[PDB]
Amino acid sequence: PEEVLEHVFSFIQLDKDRNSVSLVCKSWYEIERWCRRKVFIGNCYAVSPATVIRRFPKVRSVELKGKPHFADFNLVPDGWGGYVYPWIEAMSSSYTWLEEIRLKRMVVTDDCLELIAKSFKNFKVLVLSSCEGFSTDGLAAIAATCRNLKELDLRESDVDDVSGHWLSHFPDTYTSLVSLNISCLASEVSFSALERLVTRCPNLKSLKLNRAVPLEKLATLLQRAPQLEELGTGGYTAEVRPDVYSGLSVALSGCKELRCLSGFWDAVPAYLPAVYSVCSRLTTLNLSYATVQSYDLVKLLCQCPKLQRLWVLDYIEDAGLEVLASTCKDLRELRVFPSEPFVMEPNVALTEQGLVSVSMGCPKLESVLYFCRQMTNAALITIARNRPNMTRFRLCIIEPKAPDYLTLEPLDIGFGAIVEHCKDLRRLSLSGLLTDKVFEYIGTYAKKMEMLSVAFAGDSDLGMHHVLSGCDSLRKLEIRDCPFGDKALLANASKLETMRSLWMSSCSVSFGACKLLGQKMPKLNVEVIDERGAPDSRPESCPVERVFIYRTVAGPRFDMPGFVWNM
Amino acid sequence: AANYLNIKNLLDLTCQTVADMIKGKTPEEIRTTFNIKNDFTPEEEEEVRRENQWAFE
Ligand SMILES: O=P(O)(O)O[C@H]1[C@H](OP(=O)(O)O)[C@@H](OP(=O)(O)O)[C@H](OP(=O)(O)O)[C@@H](OP(=O)(O)O)[C@H]1OP(=O)(O)O
Ligand SMILES: CC(C)(C)OC(=O)NCCCCCC[C@H](C(=O)O)c1c[nH]c2ccccc12
Repeated sequence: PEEVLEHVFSFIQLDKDRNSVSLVCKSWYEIERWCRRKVFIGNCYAVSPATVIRRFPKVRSVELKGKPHFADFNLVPDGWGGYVYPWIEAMSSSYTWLEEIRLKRMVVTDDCLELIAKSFKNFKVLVLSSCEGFSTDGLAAIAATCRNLKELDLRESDVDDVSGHWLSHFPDTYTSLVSLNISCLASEVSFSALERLVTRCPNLKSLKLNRAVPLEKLATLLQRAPQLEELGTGGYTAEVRPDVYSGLSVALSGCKELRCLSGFWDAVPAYLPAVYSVCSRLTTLNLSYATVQSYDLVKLLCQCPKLQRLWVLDYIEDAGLEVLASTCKDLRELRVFPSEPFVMEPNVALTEQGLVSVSMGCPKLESVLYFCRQMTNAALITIARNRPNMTRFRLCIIEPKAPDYLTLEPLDIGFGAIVEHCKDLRRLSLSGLLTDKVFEYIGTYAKKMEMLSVAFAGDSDLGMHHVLSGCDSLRKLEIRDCPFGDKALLANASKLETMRSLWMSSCSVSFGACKLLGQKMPKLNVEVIDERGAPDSRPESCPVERVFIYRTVAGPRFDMPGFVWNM
Repeated sequence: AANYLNIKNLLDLTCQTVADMIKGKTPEEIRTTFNIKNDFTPEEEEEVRRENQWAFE
């Protein structure tokens, strides 16, 4: 074959498969780099713009992630890195046809946004997921210039709030909006501009609003957008009035294609039942910001038989979840957030009986994130016995080093059962009183695990050592405040090359061991992020504040700030 | 199926299922079940894999 291959290859879109075909023959390597539409870059520092731009020169879509995950826990101080500019500037003159840029935890600035705008004529998709460092001015520029923008998705970013003016720069000739997620903006956009905008966008399919858009106005935008597949409300409070409740209700039943609901800030129980015609076609629901008691959630959930995803505060409760269990036979992912964590005081009656219920009740539960204050190995044993198909399990017990509250034992057989019975468990996040014994379970059993997160657990480096030793599929390992150090870390030095990153903060990894590892391992960047001043100003054997290791073909980076050392 | 003559829909029919031959198979599984011969000195066939898995995956 030949130009046939071009056509055969267009059918292949997974990175794994693309990489696979690139390695099958020199000819394939070549046809492939030429006709590859998207690149996934999980770690911006693992390779460089020019290397990417020069393999893969016909790229239409680019995805990039910066800071490690524990940057959400405030464990990576400001300035660390993540600058996206070099990428924009590199692609800025190579990537003429560029359509999408999805960035996760990056630094992004107004001149980045300008440059994106000025250089990509066909530009369509911008998702900035937990980025920072731009302002509504940057948004202005994108609005004013990108004439084919289809998605402007700002999930979870710190924007500089200069002002809502930015939304009016979309010209009147602009119609192509497909997705707009401005939930993180505090700045109040102009309601006229916005409404006028929703109306001339016939393809608008997902609209997610900021708080500043009061519940009273919801109805009006919805009558303008009756094709919405997903909606995130704005403020969801008001004087209780039936003109108001009624306009809402009608507006909502107007959207026969809604599947996704969220927002619900300051929600007034009185005004939830409007959402009910919607309820029964509904796949995702997110009630995270709704601080609304159990019975209210339960009235809402009762009529969502089709529900596949639910994020909810913990205000739902055990009784809550016993309901969900009989109700949503199709639930796939459940996330219970905590309602007030810095109080040690059960303010709700959410225990482990919840999770246990859900898991007998929903044959398709495969993803869980759950904050309770108490737990037992009897629960985890049951949970694991009931959901062999579990693929993501994060548990997060609010008291740390809290043990099974009936036996006082720590939770090792607990999580042992999970790792032993969910042979696809691909992500696992731990807590409770835990000894090196759990890691032995993990390393013996967790063979597909890819991501593991650990805090206040383990006894000695033996723990970390069964993990790098045992876990074949490990990609991300991240750890804080455990008694883990030099030994496991150098004993398993080359595992680090089969892994995307290892992050360790407040552990006991000495500066001496960091140093050695950099030299044993030219190709890892081993980074000591420590804020007390140079590490060599302290004895080699003092634990660094944080060290973050990761493979790279780019070697060491150029934008370290002052409190980061490469080795 | 070749073609010459350009029956655009049917290209789509074969390609989509040849492509279906390939997805989720190693560069060997492909190269075997296909009889391409590996023309990579293992120095290049290893700089390439390190790029693939470290940077693009
Ligand atoms: O594939 P990764 O590079 O490991 O990215 C993962 C992955 O995101 P994607 O699978 O969508 O690419 C997780 O997805 P799941 O584990 O849930 O399947 C996502 O988890 P969320 O569901 O919370 O989005 C997680 O996000 P996070 O790490 O913030 O929890 C994120 O991890 P990265 O930070 O490494 O991207
Ligand atoms: C801590 C502050 C600054 C408030 O940051 C946040 O607001 N963070 C949002 C909390 C996200 C919840 C993620 C749970 C996180 C996880 O990986 O799912 C987790 C659960 N158990 C753990 C044990 C050790 C390490 C990590 C975990």
